[PDB]
Amino acid sequence: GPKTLHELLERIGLEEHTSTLLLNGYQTLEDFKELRETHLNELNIMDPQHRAKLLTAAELLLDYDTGCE
Amino acid sequence: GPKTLHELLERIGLEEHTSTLLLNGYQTLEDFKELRETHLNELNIMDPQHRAKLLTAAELLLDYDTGCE
Repeated sequence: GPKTLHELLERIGLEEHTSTLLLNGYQTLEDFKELRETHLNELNIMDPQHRAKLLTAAELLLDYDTGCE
Repeated sequence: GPKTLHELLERIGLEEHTSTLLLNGYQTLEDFKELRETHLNELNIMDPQHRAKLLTAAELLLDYDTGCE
């Protein structure tokens, strides 16, 4: 159960890009839930499947931010 | 905010495979959180980025199942 941005990247297997997110202002799950593919374009994360993971993570974090059932 | 499997697939943009999950026994988020790439191999979801999304969704659903903060 990730509580921080870093942990979330570790969760999905993109901890290789934790710094990428972090440096681009994505320091929290609240930031990462705003992360989009168009943003990965900016972050220069052209890694296709890695993108797909990052986006999906952001998708779910936007709704599943542990805000109870 | 998806409460069901179908909605989750819609969330990540893999509603094309909702039936795939559903038919393979993934009818709930509780099922999908067990969804792995090796499973997509079985579901014949060789769609690389789609896989990546599906897996990430399963990753996050496993921890972020709206079980509060």
